[PDB]
Amino acid sequence: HHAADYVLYKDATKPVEDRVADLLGRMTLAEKIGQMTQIERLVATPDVLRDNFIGSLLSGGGSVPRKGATAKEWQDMVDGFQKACMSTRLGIPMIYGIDAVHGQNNVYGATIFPHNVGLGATRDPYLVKRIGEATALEVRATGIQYAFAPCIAVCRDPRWGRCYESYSEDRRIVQSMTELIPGLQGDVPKDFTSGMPFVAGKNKVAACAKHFVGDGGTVDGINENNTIINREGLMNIHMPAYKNAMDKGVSTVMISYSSWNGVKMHANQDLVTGYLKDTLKFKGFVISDWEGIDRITTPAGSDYSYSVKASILAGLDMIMVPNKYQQFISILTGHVNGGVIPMSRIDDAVTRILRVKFTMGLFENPYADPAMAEQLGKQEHRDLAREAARKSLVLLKNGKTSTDAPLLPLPKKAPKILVAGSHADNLGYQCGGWTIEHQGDTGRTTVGTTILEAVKAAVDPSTVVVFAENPDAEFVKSGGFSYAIVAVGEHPYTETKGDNLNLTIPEPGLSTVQAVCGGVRCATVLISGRPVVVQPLLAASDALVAAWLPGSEGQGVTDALFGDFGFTGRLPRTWFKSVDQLPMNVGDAHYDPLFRLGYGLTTNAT
Ligand SMILES: CO[C@@H]1O[C@H](CS[C@@H]2O[C@H](CO)[C@@H](O)[C@H](O)[C@H]2O)[C@@H](O)[C@H](O)[C@H]1O
Repeated sequence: HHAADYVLYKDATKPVEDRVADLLGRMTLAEKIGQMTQIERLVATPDVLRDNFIGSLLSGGGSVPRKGATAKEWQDMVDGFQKACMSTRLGIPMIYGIDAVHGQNNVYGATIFPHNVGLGATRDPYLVKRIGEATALEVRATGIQYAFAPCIAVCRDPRWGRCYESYSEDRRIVQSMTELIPGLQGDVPKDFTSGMPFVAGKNKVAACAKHFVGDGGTVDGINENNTIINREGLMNIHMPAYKNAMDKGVSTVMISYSSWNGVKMHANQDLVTGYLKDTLKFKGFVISDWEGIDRITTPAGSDYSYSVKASILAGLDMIMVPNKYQQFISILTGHVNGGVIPMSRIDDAVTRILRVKFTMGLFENPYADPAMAEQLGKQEHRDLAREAARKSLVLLKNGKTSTDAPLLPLPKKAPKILVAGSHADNLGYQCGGWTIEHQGDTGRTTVGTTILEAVKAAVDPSTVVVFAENPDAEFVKSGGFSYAIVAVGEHPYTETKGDNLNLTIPEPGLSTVQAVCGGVRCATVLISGRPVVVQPLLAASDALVAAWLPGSEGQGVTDALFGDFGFTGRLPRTWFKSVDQLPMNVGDAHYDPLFRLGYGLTTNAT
């Protein structure tokens, strides 16, 4: 268009499909396969990115330039990688992805929002939208353009170690919370075609609905195992939120490690190509999970040639290798060179990858915006997270008998109060998994406000606040306490080790609640990623609050304990009486819950 060295794909005024086709028709097989390859930052260097025409990088959980890195360190890392990609012959910018699943959670100082189960308790899709918006800003603060979220798993058994990543056992709640998508990506246009990818621009990020499909239905909630259920239950429980995601223009879809009636999702042509692509008309890109194609075989990794063939023929577009890029590229090249994988399949994968990159404006803004750095941890975002944490809490008990004075809301003025328990002053525990590290961690791992700090920030200046993590019964009886706040619950976990058959919280937890509550009236704040065995905690407590994993802003808990707002959260999951009942979901066979889905007591603001 009017310039002698004009190249259509580099013209920002041209339609996405014309730019995609113009670039595709120029590309070598190596350039195409390179687009289909995502690698860890851990194995990336400028030479590797350029020489192998790499399409994408990620940080997996915990993969950071260093502990404590600033927003600008992250931007410089990403820009460094981008500079190498932009130096290739075609200058195709890479997309950098990360798990920003409750805020930009690998990053020191990022606001940490409640995990999804808690957000399910809010029944507030617009709140979740706003969390998508703020999350996109904090992701862009670190120069990253792609978030592996939302997890739209419908967790059907809380024994799953990722159940906290599911908004609900009820697909309708999960469906409603796909509002995260236009938060992260921006609202789609008036006349948008369902299935088309969308990202508004450099202040938004590409999203990822994950993990397709039936990841929350696995047998015994075993991570990555088999989901046994007929087409009718897959389609009526596990699938419908994918269609909501298509309707809101989700840019990518990550495949599950799990199998459906014994067929690995990473090899399932019928569901990946026949259904997602050809029926839902998904036109963005399909990405593997981490070594997901390796896991097609048993043992994993034992026929990588097969893994590459099966996956790429099933319809996956981009492979999260994430380490052995040379072997992946080599193998896929050999398959294409020997006619095992046709060029039409490569061309489809590359079309989709490029369609997402061009749509989102990556060719126009490949580099980080330094003015966005200050969005990290922004106080407006913390206020939003604090609102979310507050709305997530479900009050399960407020008085031992129907005749007692309600314990909550507590008075902010009292001569002396006790805050106690393993979880009262532990930021990492109140954040849970996928915070700083993959598995979360213990202690002051980022910037936030623990429940103890929140108490001290809320009470009258005459109120003496005593902290003891695990006091004995005598300490409490002698203390002259008006009341106690005791917080206990689960330790941080994920998939690999959150898979638990007993669901009873670690000691000391119960023993501390018993010592505290046997001495003074007590409000027990239970921190968990899921329902856990709760009868003994309930029997000891005057009041008991399921706080889930509320994130960095512990003042959302005290906002409700001290009556600045009323409790409004409702269970988004069934609370079982015994683990022997499981699986047990609302609508079931012999449904006998301790608390049904939807239960929650309320209070009025004081
Ligand atoms: C050592 O195992 C660790 O696994 C985690 C989770 S596996 C997989 O990771 C994807 C990319 O981070 C997620 O989007 C997806 O939800 C998960 O199933 C991984 O992050 C670590 O890199 C890996 O070390």
